[PDB]
Amino acid sequence: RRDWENPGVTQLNRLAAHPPFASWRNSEEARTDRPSQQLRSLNGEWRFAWFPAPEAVPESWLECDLPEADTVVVPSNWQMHGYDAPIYTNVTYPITVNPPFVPTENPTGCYSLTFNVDESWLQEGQTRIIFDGVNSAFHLWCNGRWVGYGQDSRLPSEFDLSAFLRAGENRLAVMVLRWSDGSYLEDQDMWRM
Amino acid sequence: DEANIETHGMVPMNRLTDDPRWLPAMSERVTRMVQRDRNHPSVIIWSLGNESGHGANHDALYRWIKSVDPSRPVQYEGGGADTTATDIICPMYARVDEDQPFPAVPKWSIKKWLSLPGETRPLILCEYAHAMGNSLGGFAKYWQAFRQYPRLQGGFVWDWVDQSLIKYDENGNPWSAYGGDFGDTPNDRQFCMNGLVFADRTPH
Amino acid sequence: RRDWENPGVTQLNRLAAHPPFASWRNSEEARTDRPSQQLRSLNGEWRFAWFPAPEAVPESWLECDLPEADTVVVPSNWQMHGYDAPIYTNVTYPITVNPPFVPTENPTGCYSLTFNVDESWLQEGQTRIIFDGVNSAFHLWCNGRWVGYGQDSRLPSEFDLSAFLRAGENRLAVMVLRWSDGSYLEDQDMWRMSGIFRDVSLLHKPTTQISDFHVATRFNDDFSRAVLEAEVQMCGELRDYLRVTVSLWQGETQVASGTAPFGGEIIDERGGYADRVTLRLNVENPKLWSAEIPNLYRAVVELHTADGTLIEAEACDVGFREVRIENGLLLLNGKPLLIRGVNRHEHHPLHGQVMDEQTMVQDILLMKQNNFNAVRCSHYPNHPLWYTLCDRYGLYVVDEANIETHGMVPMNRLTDDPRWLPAMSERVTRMVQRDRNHPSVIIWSLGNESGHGANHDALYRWIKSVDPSRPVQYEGGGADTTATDIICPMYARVDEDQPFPAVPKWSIKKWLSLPGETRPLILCEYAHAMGNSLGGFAKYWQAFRQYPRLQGGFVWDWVDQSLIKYDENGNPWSAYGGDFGDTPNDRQFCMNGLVFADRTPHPALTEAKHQQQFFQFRLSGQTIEVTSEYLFRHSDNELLHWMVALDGKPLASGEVPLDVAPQGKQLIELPELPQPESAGQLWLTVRVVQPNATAWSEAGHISAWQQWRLAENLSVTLPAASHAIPHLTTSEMDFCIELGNKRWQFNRQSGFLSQMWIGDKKQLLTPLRDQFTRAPLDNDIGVSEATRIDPNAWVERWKAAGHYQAEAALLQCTADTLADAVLITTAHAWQHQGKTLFISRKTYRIDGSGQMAITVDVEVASDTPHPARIGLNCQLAQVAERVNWLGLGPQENYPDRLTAACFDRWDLPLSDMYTPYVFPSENGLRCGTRELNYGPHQWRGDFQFNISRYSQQQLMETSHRHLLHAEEGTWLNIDGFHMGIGGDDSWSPSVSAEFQLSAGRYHYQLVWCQK
Ligand SMILES: CC(C)S[C@@H]1O[C@H](CO)[C@H](O)[C@H](O)[C@H]1O
Ligand SMILES: CC(C)S[C@@H]1O[C@H](CO)[C@H](O)[C@H](O)[C@H]1O
Ligand SMILES: [Mg+2]
Ligand SMILES: [Mg+2]
Ligand SMILES: [Mg+2]
Ligand SMILES: [Mg+2]
Ligand SMILES: [Mg+2]
Ligand code: NA
Ligand code: NA
Ligand code: NA
Ligand code: NA
Ligand code: NA
Ligand code: NA
Repeated sequence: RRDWENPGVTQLNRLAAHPPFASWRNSEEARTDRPSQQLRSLNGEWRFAWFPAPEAVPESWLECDLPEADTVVVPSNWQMHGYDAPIYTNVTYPITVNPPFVPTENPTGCYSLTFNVDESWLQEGQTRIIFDGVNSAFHLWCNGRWVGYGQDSRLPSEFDLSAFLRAGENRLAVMVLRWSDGSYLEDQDMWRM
Repeated sequence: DEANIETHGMVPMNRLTDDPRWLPAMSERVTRMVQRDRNHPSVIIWSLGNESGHGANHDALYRWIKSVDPSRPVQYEGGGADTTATDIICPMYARVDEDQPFPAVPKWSIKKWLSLPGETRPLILCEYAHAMGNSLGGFAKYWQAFRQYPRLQGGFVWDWVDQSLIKYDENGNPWSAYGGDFGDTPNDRQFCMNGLVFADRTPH
Repeated sequence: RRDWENPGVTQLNRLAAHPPFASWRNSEEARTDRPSQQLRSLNGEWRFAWFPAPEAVPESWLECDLPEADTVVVPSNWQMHGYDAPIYTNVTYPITVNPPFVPTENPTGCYSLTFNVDESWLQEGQTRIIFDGVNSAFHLWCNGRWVGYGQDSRLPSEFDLSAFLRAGENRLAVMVLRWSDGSYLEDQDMWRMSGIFRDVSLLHKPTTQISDFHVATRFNDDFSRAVLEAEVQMCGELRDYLRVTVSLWQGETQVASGTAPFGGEIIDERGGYADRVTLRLNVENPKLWSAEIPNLYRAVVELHTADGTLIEAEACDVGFREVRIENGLLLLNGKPLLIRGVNRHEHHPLHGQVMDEQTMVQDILLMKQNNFNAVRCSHYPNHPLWYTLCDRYGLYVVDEANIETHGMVPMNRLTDDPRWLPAMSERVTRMVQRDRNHPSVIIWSLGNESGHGANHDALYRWIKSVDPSRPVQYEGGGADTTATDIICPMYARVDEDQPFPAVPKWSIKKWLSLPGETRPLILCEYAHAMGNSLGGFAKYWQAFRQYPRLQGGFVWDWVDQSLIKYDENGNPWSAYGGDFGDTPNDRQFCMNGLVFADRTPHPALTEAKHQQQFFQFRLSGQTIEVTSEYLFRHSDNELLHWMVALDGKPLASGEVPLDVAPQGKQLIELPELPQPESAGQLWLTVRVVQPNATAWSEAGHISAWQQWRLAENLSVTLPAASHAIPHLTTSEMDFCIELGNKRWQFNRQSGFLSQMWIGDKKQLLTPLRDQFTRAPLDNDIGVSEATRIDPNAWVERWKAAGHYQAEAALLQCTADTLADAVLITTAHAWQHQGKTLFISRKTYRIDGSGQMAITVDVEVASDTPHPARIGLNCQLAQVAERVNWLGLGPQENYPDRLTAACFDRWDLPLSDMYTPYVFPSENGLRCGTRELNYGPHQWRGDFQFNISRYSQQQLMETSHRHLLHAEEGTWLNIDGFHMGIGGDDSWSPSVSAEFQLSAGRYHYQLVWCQK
């Protein structure tokens, strides 16, 4: 569906937006703004591999860590890890202007993470994942299964993972496209990363 | 708080913002921001984005915000800084006393802008005193005007910090890099460095 | 992908919307609107197969026809072909409410077509296919490859097939889903059908082409000068030799022209549109457009080369007119409109929702002939030809987006949700992009019954911004929200407030002056014409006339949405909700029109025509004053015909030319009028006649009328001899009166006139008894059901009080002989389980002339609901051919719906005294009658009556007219008083107090005699 070449599609299966949440199960904790046992950070060491275009991504990646990937810190901009160059352009777009299309050579970041989920999170309620910022568009899979897609590099994209996760170890796969139709609305004078 | 919408490189600038096919994509960039940030007391004004001309999509979104969150004014500079899509005249780089009468989108002296026939809004520059390198010449002129004219309510200097990036010489020595320094081409060179502080936050 | 369960996806690969194109390659054809070889119709015989769900469609269908498919005509709605049933639901959604999902059992219509394409269409340029209307969603494939998808059942979906076609034979495959996420935006009160219901066409455009054009007209203050501005956009490769020429013609003369290369003015820091250009043409003394005189010009848009070679031409009809709201009033060309509108759905009893030119023209002509000047597109953009017709015949139009979410809880659940903004936005923007150059369209509407949500505010502003020439209206959320330029309530009453929480319906008079309010008020819906209705219609017109800011409304609605069904012999019958096995359904609520489905009028149409008259009159002695309500035309196709008659006997008559300027007055002096040398009331009747034919009427068309009572000469003279005295015979069981031929028999056990004879001939089939009820109208029933009773409905109040089950108990029955007559006196009480409801006291006096005078005095308990009527009824033994009466007519008329009827002597066939409303009820009443004639019988007095072969009992026991059967003899209902019928709405009591029989004591008298 090449969803990243269609301004009619800015997301798939994304949950509604809302103010910052933490689902405290203790009122005092919410009152004092302490950490919540229900809001976990997945930031830290993830696996990452760079590709020149979405078409170059191997299907095996969906189910298996790519041995060539590297372990990197997330969050991060892949240009700052040296995978490709960041671009400094002010007004002129960094890609040919031909909405809603983007170059066929579109740098693609394949991120993945193996992590654990407590059984208590699955026995009751809903578990969702939240991406505070992904530039500029991405598809998300969980345990080899496709979950959804999102655009707008500067607002959080949330997906319900309740039906995709298992107690114990799980593996997320995130395919991030450098350029998308969202890039046409992201022409700010700053480094393009 | 400003929506993630900037289409500066279009010709003309409002080519997408005036096209209803892009209204949906624009809309989510504004609505989802309001839905995430509306409870923060620090946010006093919403902005529809930047440098995307003035298109009908901006008017509709201006109205959507006014209707859902009446507690904060809405501003937007595109299309000449005083369009129907803004509660505040919010020019970028309009001078104190000197008019810059560009066609369609003039930048009048801020003192004169306030009093154009029929105008009554407050004026706050969304960007002024471009702090690129050895700059800020005439900064006091703005302040003096802001103090004297009630409706000149200030502005947002451009900008806080140089966007330079660290590079390492052959011998591992870090240095400050700018456009083109990564083989990026075309590039706009040192225009990414416009701040009041260097990237490491040491002051200029 | 299940795109049909995702409001974020409303289409795939669909082309941008634009005004009607034809890609002419000859300027003249463009100018004269001739057909274009570049625009072909694919309408006709297609292959179709029905499936219960998209998952059941075989892959095979993509490449080859299904042996099981049938061959059917397109356009069509599959329910009209019998594949599945159409559903009649008003508010509640026809599918479970669970957005954005729809049922997994989702009727899918697989349509296919094998057609030829000339290689010349493929060798260059672009070939697109155009689906004007597919309900509700669909996927398209061509020669087996997938092309795209589209939603919004009421706007065209276009796709470029350039790369999919081959020279020679090609095959299209269209998978149409009955239900989709767009259905949540399509909850209009009408049959729920589906299919490819509007035209399908193929359009060839060059590669370098006119992709859009917008025409505007601005004027000077007195409209003596104008400027036509045409913005034109192209697609294709720009070249410096490219040019655009816009020429404007008045008939065959070119009045103006402009040519320029592409490149618009600077818009912003980045420059301007290199791919657009705006031509400006001055026009002095333009012929202005209005519904009164729909002057049109022709704008031709040519794309060509500097050296003069034509690339392609597009064009449109242009109506020079300005619409604006100023100082609280809606102005057209500077003058305040008075909207005589009607809401009109696209409906055909045989074809469902497919529209055809003939039906459209029929509708427009009837409208115009009945004094309507406006139509509201309830509640979706219409078939494109509609607008063409309105532009040329002259009707003001409200174009309305296809968005209705009535069934939601609360109603704005989706409209206030930003997730639905995209979907809603296209239903609005694409309509504007399509219809913006039609002069008939004067107001845009955001949709209907979808509460008021932030999405509406955003869209309101969008239109305001893109097309400042037309006000925007929207009724949802209380009719005067921030999303409407016009206070446009539905069913707000004239004087009575309905203070519902959050969305009150104030009296329209009161609404205008609420603190801070300043907008004009035009009802988007009023005078719900369901069944025997429009009672109180005149109350609206008087108010519209008196208050400048009350600028009219759109009656609900034009035509009944009944559908044709056939009995065992093949005779067709009118069907309503539930008739196709659809359930749940809203029964007869789909029939609310001024006209039946086949365009035969209901009697209420005439009440509208009269109230909507364009000439008003006053009478002072011999002077008639005519006032014109036209804003722009002089009465140059009008003369006034006047006639004076005494008790229907024509005394004198004449004609006078009318020469009244718009908004002017003319005084007409009537001659001396040789007063009647006899008793009776003289009546003056005037009619405005159009001597000359028009595009919408025949020579002789009557456009307005009015009557007045002139001198009355009461009769004093009494004479004529006591020839014979009647004889009275008394038995224990009866009182018997005889005079010559005639005999009258009163039963002493029941106290009623039980039989009457002429000669040896019996005359009654059922005795003459008092009657206080009527077979309930739709307004009397409202939304009450056996299953869910509405105790507030009139019918319910009546039933509860025992009105229909009341038993007459005899209190008194005496016979007295007078000097020249026999006097019978009776008294009955009607009671219900102990309570006395009514008491009827009468006297019957039979004199030597054989005349029976009946006096009746009735008491109605103050505490029982006011009765439907106070009259007598019987079943006459005989059936005669004509009915002749001196009174109001000739059509059916009720107390609150009689202004259009005229007092005169009328004579019609019996059949005519019965109005065949599809859901039967009391009908055919005629009021203010002084003499009625049927057979040898004659009744004189001052009453109301109805006469037919159907008993009230039967009308009330029968749900469909086709099931009625003539009874023996003739049922005559003769009323001294009859309650109003109401109609302000059909879901709550709407009969105004002054029309309820609440006086407590009532008197009437009749004289029955033979002929
Ligand atoms: C270079 C001008 C023509 S556009 C100018 O460039 C600046 C460069 O720092 C900033 O980005 C301003 O916002 C932009 O208007
Ligand atoms: C019956 C009311 C609660 S809703 C009422 O139904 C009518 C039935 O013809 C029309 O559809 C009106 O537009 C609607 O307001
Ligand atoms: Mg996209
Ligand atoms: Mg910029
Ligand atoms: Mg959809
Ligand atoms: Mg409705
Ligand atoms: Mg024709
Ligand atoms: Na100030
Ligand atoms: Na900069
Ligand atoms: Na009025
Ligand atoms: Na209805
Ligand atoms: Na005349
Ligand atoms: Na009935």
